Parts: sequence; C-alpha cells; structure tokens
Amino acid sequence: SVAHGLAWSYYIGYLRLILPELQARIRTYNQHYNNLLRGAVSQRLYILLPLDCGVPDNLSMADPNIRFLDKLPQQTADRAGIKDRVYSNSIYELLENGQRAGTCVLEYATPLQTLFAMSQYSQAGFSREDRLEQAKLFCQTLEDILADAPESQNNCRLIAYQEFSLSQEVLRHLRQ
Amino acid sequence: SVAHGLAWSYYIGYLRLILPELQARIRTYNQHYGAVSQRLYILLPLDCGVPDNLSMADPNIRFLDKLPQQTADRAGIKDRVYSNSIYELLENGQRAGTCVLEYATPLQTLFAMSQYSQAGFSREDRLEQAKLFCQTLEDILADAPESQNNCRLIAYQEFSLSQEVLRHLRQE
Ligand SMILES: COc1cc2cc(C(=O)CCC(=O)O)sc2cc1OCCCOc1c(OC)cc2sc(C(=O)CCC(=O)O)cc2c1F
Repeated sequence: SVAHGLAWSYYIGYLRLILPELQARIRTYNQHYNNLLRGAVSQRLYILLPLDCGVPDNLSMADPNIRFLDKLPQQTADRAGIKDRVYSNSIYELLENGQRAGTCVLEYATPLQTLFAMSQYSQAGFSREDRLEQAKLFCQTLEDILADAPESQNNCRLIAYQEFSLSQEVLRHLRQ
Repeated sequence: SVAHGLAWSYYIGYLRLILPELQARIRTYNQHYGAVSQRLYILLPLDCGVPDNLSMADPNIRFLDKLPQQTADRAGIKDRVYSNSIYELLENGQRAGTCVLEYATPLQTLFAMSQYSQAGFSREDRLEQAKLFCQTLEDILADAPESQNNCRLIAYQEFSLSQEVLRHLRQE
C-alpha cells in the first residue's frame, strides 16, 4: 500500500534519525538560546497530521494563534553521501486569548502532501476519493511503528485531525 | 504499491523542490572557483544498500566540497536546509570528473522494511520493488522537464561505482 510505505519511510528516513537527538537540542535551546524570562520549550516533536492532506508551508497562515518563535539549533549528519545533511526544526508559541499558553517544536508530516499530489496527478493511479483512507492508514502505520520504538515514541506526539482552531488542537495534546 | 508511493514521494517531497534551483547553485559554486558538472547524479543501488560515506563504497569517489546550501520554508519548518555534496571521480590516479552525487534514500526504506517483521515486506520481493522504484522515478521525470534535465538516474546491480558514475557523466 502507498500510505504503509510512506509511514515506514517517514520513520526509517527521518524520525529514526532525528528523534534520538531531539531532547539534547531542546535542552541546549532552553539553557543557552531561549529568552531568559520565558517558559521552557516543551520536549517532543509535535507532528501535524491533517487527514485532508493539506500541508501549508507557513503555520501562522493556518492559525494566527500559532506564532514562530525560533529555530532549534540544527542537527547535522553524513547521510547517503550528503556530508553534514542538515535537519532544521522550528519552535512555535501557542496563543490563547492573546497570551502564551504553550511553546513547542512543530511541523507537518510531509508524506501527507504526497497523498494530496498523487490524488491530483493522473499518472499516479490514485483516485481523489482514496485520500482520507490513505491519510488514516499513514497515521495508524506511524502509530504502530512508534509503539515498537520507545526512544522515538517518547520524543514525539502525533496530532491527527479532520476540520477550526489548529492551536487548540495542539494545546489539547500539550496539556496532557 | 510500496515502491510506487516511495518514488512519487521522493519526487513530490524532495526532487520537485531542489532540482529547479540546482543549476544556479552549481553555477554560483563554479564562479567562485575544473567546473562541477550540472545535474544531480542519483545513485540507485538495486540491492538497496545505502552507505552514508561514498569514499567507503569506492576510494575513487572522493569528497571535494559541499555545494552552497538551499533554504526554504517547508511544512512549518522555517528555512528547511537542503545540503548537497560534490565529489571528484578518479580513474588511474587522475581526476576524470566532478559532480553532485547522492543515494536515493527511499531505497534504504525498502532494505529496512525487508529486515523488520512488522513491515510485512519480504526480502524475496525487494529487488522487484527497487526496480519499480527506479522505473516509476524515470516515468515521473519524463513528465517534469525542469527536473529531468537537472538529474541523472544511476541504477546498478553489483565492481567499480566510480566507473558506473563516469560512464553516465561521459554521455554528455
Ligand atoms: C527517505 O524517505 C524519506 C525521507 C524523509 C525526510 C524528511 C524530512 O526531512 C522532513 C521535512 C521535509 O520533508 O522537508 S520527511 C521524509 C520522508 C521519507 O519517506 C517518504 C517517502 C519518500 O518521500 C520523501 C519525502 O516525502 C515527503 C521527503 C523527502 S526529504 C528527502 C531528503 O531530504 C533527501 C535526503 C535525506 O533523505 O535525508 C527525501 C525525501 C523523500 F524521499
């Protein structure tokens, strides 16, 4: 299946490589780069899983209550012949009634945009109406893989949703 | 199919985003500094063996430099960095070529899936999946001119990896 392969690849090709190094990057930010007066950035990568497969590039566009704070210090690694392949991640403030309710590392699972694009291109042999079932299968496969990887599971949170306040969706997970 | 999805995702999620900007990065590198050839040379090992160091696979493939990085806001990641590496290709102690080179990382997903019981993917099906990944990628690129002329697909089964790359480089 398409979504089955995409979830395994998202784990093998990305999550497996960044999640064991994420805690140290967040700790480094909180100790040396975070504004001295501010609350600590929460641990864990918060992964946005829009079931409609809509993956925008700017988060403040999806919700003005999601405001860009800072980039986490970059991770580098030699990867498949790419010397010092760079992994960059962004920190966001979550506003509730004009005030800071949370601070976290946040991004969309980019393979969901592949499902969106495939549903549009005739050559992909992927019907438009197959998108939702494939997005749910991508999320379920990712949950199943993470359940067998505790250093990856405890370093991330899966935020699956169907449309709305995206910041309230993230805050509900953060407050747990 | 697993490989069909991987090839579409490798194109949508990566190649489509770096290949229209690649020529300008190579030109910028060549003008500061014998020229690095155009096009991203994509290694497609059908055995799905994806090592992290290229000089390990072949000592005639020597790291020269990193191309200037590309940055873009991508899915909530501000200034998502795309870094690529330049390699010298040696032949009988002489530099015979210079190119931007890397492995197609989804091939390592096929390798890992054939290793993990929970993936439900057999080692006996891996070669057919690696070939399908390569064929799907070729078909996609045939419909994306700006991506097709900015890359070269190097599919092989094991050996001299530098001679494999040089054979493709000498066709232009
Ligand atoms: C190797 O496989 C994958 C690598 C991978 C890397 C990712 C990221 O860096 C997240 C941010 C982003 O997508 O820009 S998501 C991701 C998903 C992957 O598997 C899904 C199937 C292949 O599709 C993709 C992809 O889909 C969205 C994104 C990328 S980004 C990428 C590279 O940057 C190449 C070098 C590297 O793999 O680290 C390859 C792929 C890719 F093959």
